[PDB]
Amino acid sequence: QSSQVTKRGLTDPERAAIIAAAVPDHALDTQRKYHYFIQPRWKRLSEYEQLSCYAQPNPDWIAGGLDWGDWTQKFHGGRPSWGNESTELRTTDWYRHRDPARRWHHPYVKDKSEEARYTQRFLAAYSSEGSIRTIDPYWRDEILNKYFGALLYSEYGLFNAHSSVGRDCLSDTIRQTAVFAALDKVDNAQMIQMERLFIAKLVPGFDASTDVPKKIWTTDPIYSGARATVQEIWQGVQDWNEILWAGHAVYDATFGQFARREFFQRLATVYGDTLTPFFTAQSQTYFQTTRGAIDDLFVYCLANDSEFGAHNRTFLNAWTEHYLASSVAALKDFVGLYAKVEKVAGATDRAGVSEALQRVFGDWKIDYADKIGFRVDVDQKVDAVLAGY
Amino acid sequence: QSSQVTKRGLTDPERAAIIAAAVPDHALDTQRKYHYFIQPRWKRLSEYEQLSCYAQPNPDWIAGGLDWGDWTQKFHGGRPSWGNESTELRTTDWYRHRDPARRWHHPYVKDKSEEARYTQRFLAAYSSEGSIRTIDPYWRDEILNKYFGALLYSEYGLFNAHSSVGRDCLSDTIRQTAVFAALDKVDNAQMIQMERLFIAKLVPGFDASTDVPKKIWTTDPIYSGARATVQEIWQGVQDWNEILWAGHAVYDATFGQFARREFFQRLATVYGDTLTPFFTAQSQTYFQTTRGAIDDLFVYCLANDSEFGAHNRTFLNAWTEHYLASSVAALKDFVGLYAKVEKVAGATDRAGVSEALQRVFGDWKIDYADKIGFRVDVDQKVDAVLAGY
Amino acid sequence: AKREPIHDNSIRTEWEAKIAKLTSVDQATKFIQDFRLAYTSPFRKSYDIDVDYQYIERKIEEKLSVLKTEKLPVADLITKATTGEDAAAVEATWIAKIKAAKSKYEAERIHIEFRQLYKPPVLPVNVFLRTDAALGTVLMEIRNTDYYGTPLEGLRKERGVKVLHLQ
Amino acid sequence: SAHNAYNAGIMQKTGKAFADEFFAEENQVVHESNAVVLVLMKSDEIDAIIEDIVLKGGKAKNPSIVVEDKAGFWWIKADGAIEIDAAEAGELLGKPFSVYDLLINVSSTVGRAYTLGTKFTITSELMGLDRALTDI
Amino acid sequence: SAHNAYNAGIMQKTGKAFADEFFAEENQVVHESNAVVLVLMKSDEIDAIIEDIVLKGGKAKNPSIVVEDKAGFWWIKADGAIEIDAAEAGELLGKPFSVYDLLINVSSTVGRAYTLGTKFTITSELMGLDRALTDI
Amino acid sequence: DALKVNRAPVGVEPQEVHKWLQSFNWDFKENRTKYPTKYHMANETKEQFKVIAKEYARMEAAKDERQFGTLLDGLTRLGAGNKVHPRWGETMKVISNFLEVGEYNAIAASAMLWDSATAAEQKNGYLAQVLDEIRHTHQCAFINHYYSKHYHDPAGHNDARRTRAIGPLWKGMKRVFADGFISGDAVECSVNLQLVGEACFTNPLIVAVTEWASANGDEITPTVFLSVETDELRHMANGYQTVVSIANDPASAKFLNTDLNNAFWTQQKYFTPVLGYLFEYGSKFKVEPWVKTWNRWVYEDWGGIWIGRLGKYGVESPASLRDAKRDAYWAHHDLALAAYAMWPLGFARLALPDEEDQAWFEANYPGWADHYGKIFNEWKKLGYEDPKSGFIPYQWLLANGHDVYIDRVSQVPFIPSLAKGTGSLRVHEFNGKKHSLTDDWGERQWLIEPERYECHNVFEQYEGRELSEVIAEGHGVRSDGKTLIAQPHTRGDNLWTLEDIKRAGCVFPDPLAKF
Amino acid sequence: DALKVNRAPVGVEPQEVHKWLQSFNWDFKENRTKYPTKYHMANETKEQFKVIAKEYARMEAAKDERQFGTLLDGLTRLGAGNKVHPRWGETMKVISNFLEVGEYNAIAASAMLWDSATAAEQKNGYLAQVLDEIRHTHQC
Ligand SMILES: [Fe+3]
Ligand SMILES: [Fe+3]
Ligand SMILES: [Fe+3]
Repeated sequence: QSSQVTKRGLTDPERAAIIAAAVPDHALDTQRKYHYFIQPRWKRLSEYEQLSCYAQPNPDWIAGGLDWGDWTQKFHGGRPSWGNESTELRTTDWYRHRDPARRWHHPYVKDKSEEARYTQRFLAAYSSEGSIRTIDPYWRDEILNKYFGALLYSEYGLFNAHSSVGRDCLSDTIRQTAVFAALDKVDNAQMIQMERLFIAKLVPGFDASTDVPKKIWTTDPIYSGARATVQEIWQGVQDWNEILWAGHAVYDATFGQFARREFFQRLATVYGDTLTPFFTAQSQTYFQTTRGAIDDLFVYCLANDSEFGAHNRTFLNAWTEHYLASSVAALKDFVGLYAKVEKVAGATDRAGVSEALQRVFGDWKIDYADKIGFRVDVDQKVDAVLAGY
Repeated sequence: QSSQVTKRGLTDPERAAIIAAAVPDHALDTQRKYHYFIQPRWKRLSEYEQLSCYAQPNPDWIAGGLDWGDWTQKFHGGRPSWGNESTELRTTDWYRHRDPARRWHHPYVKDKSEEARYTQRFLAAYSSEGSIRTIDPYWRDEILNKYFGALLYSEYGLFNAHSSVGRDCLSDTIRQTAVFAALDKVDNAQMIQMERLFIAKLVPGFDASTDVPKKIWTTDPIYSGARATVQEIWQGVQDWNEILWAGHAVYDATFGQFARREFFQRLATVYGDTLTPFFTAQSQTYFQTTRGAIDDLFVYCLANDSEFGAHNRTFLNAWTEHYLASSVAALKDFVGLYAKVEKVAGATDRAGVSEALQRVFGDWKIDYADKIGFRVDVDQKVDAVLAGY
Repeated sequence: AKREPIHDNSIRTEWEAKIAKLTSVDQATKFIQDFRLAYTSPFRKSYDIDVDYQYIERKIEEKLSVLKTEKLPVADLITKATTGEDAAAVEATWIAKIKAAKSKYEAERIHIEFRQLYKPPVLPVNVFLRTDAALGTVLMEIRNTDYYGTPLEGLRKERGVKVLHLQ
Repeated sequence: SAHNAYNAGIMQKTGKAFADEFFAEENQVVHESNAVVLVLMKSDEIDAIIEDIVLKGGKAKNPSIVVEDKAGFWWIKADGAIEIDAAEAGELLGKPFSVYDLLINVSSTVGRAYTLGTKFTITSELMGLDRALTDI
Repeated sequence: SAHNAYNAGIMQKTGKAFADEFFAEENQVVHESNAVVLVLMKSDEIDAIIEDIVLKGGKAKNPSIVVEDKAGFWWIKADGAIEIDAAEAGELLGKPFSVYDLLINVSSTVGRAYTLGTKFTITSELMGLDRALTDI
Repeated sequence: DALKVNRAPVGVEPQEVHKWLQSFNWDFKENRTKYPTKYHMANETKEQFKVIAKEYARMEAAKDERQFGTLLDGLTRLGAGNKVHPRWGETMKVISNFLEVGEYNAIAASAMLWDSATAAEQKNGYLAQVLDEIRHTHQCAFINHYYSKHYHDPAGHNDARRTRAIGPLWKGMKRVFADGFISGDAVECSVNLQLVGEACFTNPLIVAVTEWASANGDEITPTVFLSVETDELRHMANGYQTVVSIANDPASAKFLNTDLNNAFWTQQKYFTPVLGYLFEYGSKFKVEPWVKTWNRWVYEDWGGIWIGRLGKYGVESPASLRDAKRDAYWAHHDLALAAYAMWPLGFARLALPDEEDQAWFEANYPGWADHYGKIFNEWKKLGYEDPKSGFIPYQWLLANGHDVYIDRVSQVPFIPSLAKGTGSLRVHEFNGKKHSLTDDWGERQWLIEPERYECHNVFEQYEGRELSEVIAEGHGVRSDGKTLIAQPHTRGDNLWTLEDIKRAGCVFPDPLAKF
Repeated sequence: DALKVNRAPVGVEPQEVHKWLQSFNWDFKENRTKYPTKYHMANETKEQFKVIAKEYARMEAAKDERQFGTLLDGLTRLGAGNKVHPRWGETMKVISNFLEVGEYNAIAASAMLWDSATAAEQKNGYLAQVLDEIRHTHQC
């Protein structure tokens, strides 16, 4: 070959001997803990903190930064690479957030890969089982195909709301939390379409194209409030804290949890759908992992920041007021879908829907509203939604 | 330290130079395909075949063996280490079986490890979701806890039936198929008990002990035919082909599939059980993977062996006659459970149970009975079971 | 000059004392605008506190932001600049000014001044970021048109530098 | 073929001879090339693909291919395009092997590279401009 | 301590001196030992456990421990018992670490070894006969 | 019906889902990017790699298992972490932590591009890159984490996210691989990041370096870096797809070649001298001359296969290319003078070229011995390595009129009296502040865009302070609180302390005071 | 009820399941080993390693990934397969293939012991060994 075949210093006798002569017989320092100066959140420094913390090169004029001076190159006009102008919220240290699941990149893809491969094994067995035969064909072709299919656009819209968050946010652990939350949302959208494509292989003339779901998302009154909230959260604001809080802690925690768990998953297990709960098992698992990290960022940290907690709750309560109204509106449109399904006592009758809304709103009050001082009357929100029943 | 610290020939300059001088400058043969002489089942030799085939050191007097002479040490009295006296069936080559999923040990544990870890993530999220709140408490504490719990003893009995199979069978691919099938059965038993222990953490005073399930398995008339068949398959015979065929192709394919899929999984999705289908998703996936391998061994190979197919079908049809009668009996006892649940049209009424039995028996006829020449009247077996309804 | 340490020094400590005496939104808004006009951008009036102004600027924003949440009604936080102007009116005004600019040197000055006067917490973040993006789009189209056309000797005179050395 | 060697052309000169050609006026603008460069990380699977696909069938269909050993990786340069079918690699290796598994040890592409079906292609063509990308 | 070295006792003799002791009549029956032998496969996690658990806290509680470097593995012999808590190993390593993860690189046990909770124990005691095994 | 159905085993393959991605977006009037840009990306752009989220994870996890196997099992058992030549184990402190900031900022840059694009498939390609760059941040971190545990000098491997802030070389890295990726027109950033940064310069920085690593005994870096670049190639496709998506925009005819030439000069200004410095001076065993590596990867292959082939769509050979070629030959030797002279501000231990290195330099760069080699050998005789010498070469440069300036745009140091690469000093006063610029391309950028380039330089920040106090304040010390991390030799004894630095009496001046 | 429940995140750890294994066996008169033996194994024997099927797989797959990483990635790239002294590379033909038959026959032997034992926990320890010996056949 035209070029030298390079001898390896690890195994070549000559080069290994030269290298051995140059290496000292003793260590030159005894501190072997990588970035030993990070303050640990738990009893001892974790690998997640070691590999993540301070990768963002913030200067001292962004709260928590270790570097100094201005950026080397800014936007035309002077916008800084990162800057305090990116959000209303304030903190003594932007690096204080910790994902409680401690996900750096490797555990994240390791877990999703398990779900990736197991899903295909489950589908091959489910097709061989013939279990599709017991699904109510009205639920299948009318509710599932059309209205579950349209829900992918909510997930996809929430995914896209993270694009400016991923560019604008101000530390490394926050950025990892946001990007993983975004991928899980687009995963949810792709899984809903995977289910529809799967059903198309088993039921002839089942149409898995997105044409009808897209028409329903964009023009059906049942999704009109949801589409409006999602378009606003995605393209109407750029404060990256507002997007994460509105997206996950209000809209997805109220409308999203109702649509995924109280409607499509719960009623799958009254109309004999043995397939859909396999997919909602994933979206709901992703929802609870995301919630742990959003909770740490907003509830545990920013709402209690030693200098800015009350300042921050002022904005959080304002945002919550505005986006909770949008989400109530979205749920009030959505519950019209119940007119399209068979009335089952305690599930799809008014008492059933009322209990389901008490679960979503009552959970949200404990999980989020109580912890930032937001006052909410659960019963009053339940009644506002039932107005659309 | 008291002993020499051994120098590595890979990296020590002196030893690496000596080793380099002794290695020839050319290969001494060009055949680099490990056990290149195995006849491939598919287009090219697979790694599964390379690592598995002919590890069993059979002599030429066991059909297919490559070695010669008697064993070095036999049982007192003369029973050979392996021998033709272990089964009624005969073949021109015991090494002809191939698992269609091509599982050697590594892909097997790789896949189950994905299910292991994902299960714990799903449980942590399911507990945080509060989804237990929507399960009918009668289904939960009466059917699920007691009768689903008792089904673990069927799975555990079928697991134990494989102990003598693992000792006695006559080739390496058959032995791998049998051992993996056994572990999946005891996995099913442990998963049912995992679900009960999980519910106990969420519902105070839910008793997850096995005491009641064990009493139901051993003394409740609903399981009396099932327990008798399983005790017979496990401890009443030692022909290892009879055990695999009776266990998987008759009993588990009829009673087992009805109990797991048509009763506990299907009715989970009428009484609002969002938890049990996660576990039956696993047992049913394991059932279909096991079926692919049993099908190859018995249906594709032994029933069509060029010299012994008709000979082998004689025994297979006899076994099927005997064990199908036992399984019909077992189902006739079992359908008494329907008297304990709320009557839902098309599910738990006579028409519903009749359609479910038509599915199990009609599937079994296509999957197994037609392929060995066994004549069965589906309608007649459905009516025999309904006699117990 | 003999610089003090980077992160803790007498310049930053003295300005933190001044900042701690701001007590009303009106007073802090004038303070932060005067500071930004005086000490930020290539058209600042003084480079005297060059290595410290960005940290000092952060501390002024912290004080103004807290004062805002303590003294203003919530609706004002969303829709008004702390000057009292309507946030949407500030937005429309400055986009109009930049689109009427005739050279890159007029455009560049409008954008820089908008940031000096209205950088958060003066304007609400969502309105400010949207306006600044619109202004920057215009500035780039002007500047990047025929970028290599003027020779350096020409650009030096247009910019107004005093050439102290050319090798 | 020899035009695709790592040390082709100017790279064989040393010292002043190298400098004079490097600074020649003809060489102060880029020269369009119809080549592609593919870098494969060394591993058990890749080393079999190199020997039994790239250097046999591959070089038969494209005699311009040059493969060079760069210790940790294989450096490959060819005229026009290189193509590797993951389905053929799987048969050679005896184990499941998708196009995504092939990408586990594909380390660099100087060229337009894309996946379609089981096939990985690196081409001199301006995909998306001169020739459209398609679905399966 | 020195009684637990790999080359303790007869092992230091060579040639005829070794043979005469090896064939001495006292040495034709086994001699009961209160030792345990633990073999740890070398890896990143194990090498940290060796240095910061076994050779610090471990040797402090049991001064009879001897650790020897056998190239690919660590050979460990002690009087009585050796104990390793997976929960302490996880804190040292900064990542989740159960007793089952510890077993990934535990390569041999000459002794009674068992798992209980987060703890791996290898002991001279006759578990199941002299002392009962328990659940959590 | 409820009795008959087809029961063949089927799944759904990734490319079946991917086919429907383009239809996931939907139209509303507010659906447009939030970021300033002169260009409009076409709605129908398709992507070259058909990846969905589940298959993304499956593919990346399989890369990880093999990599972490090799590192944590095999190479640890072999003791590989301390079988590296000291010069190279020191060089990897810089290479891996500096690359880390590029990996990190590329997360934000790709997210900004995801915002810019209108086509769902194009968003998806940027989205995959967002995830890869998180992977690569953690991979670079893991190299230094692994070296902290296993190599004989963990200082500097173990704390560079803070000790990099002391020295001047870090500033230049922030311009090409941090600010340059995220601050500007989304398309300018795309050419900086993907078309030049990744498609051109990571081939030498990430791929070709592994041969230098192996030559010097380091099998840790190839294990990781060769896996990093498996993702990188999908990012080269992203940059190309950017160009495709704006090819029918009349704005591209107006603007693209200006953005491309600015980005090409930005990237090359730092990497051409810095990589050649780190490869040739930071190694014992050399693979080939840096200028040959640059020729193969930058000029011939990247220039011919990417830029040359795009000529038919209006892309020109960059006007700054001729100046870049002069840098490829000499500028890394120029930078070596500055790097060795300012060694106490770094976080790695250096070694002057030995007698056989010098023979190699002169053979491959005739004239090196009479210019650079004469200086290095004089410094050696003056006591460069000896902590009792009181000698630090930065003051020797000052005493001989060889002042060092920092380019206000690129942050690259420049020694006009000694430099053989491209450039010349321009010193301007504007509105009461003095600025040093060093080449025609950067001077234009500053003259047209002065509010983009206000970055404080080390002389402005450290003016009048004594060296040892700056190092102490920056934590540039080992765990005893007094021995410097940085050293002017790679031996195990006679390490310099703060007091040996203080004895030299080095105080930072204002280099522009004389003008 | 249908509104209140404890929502703390919980799972079920392997040793919690293993605790119930002993009660999986049940008594019937034909429940005895099929194989000739002079001895009777006690019904109450417990096992030293508390392994269940899911955690068995998780543990073994993690061993495999690191091993196959070292072999297929790192040592292949180093060319290690031909850096062995010829005497030893020849000896390994015998050592590994002869050991293979022991690994293989141990599958059948442990299954016979699983049959002999009466205690479910003791059956479980032999069962884990049955699976390991398949692993080791494939490893040799
Ligand atoms: Fe990267
Ligand atoms: Fe990249
Ligand atoms: Fe074994």
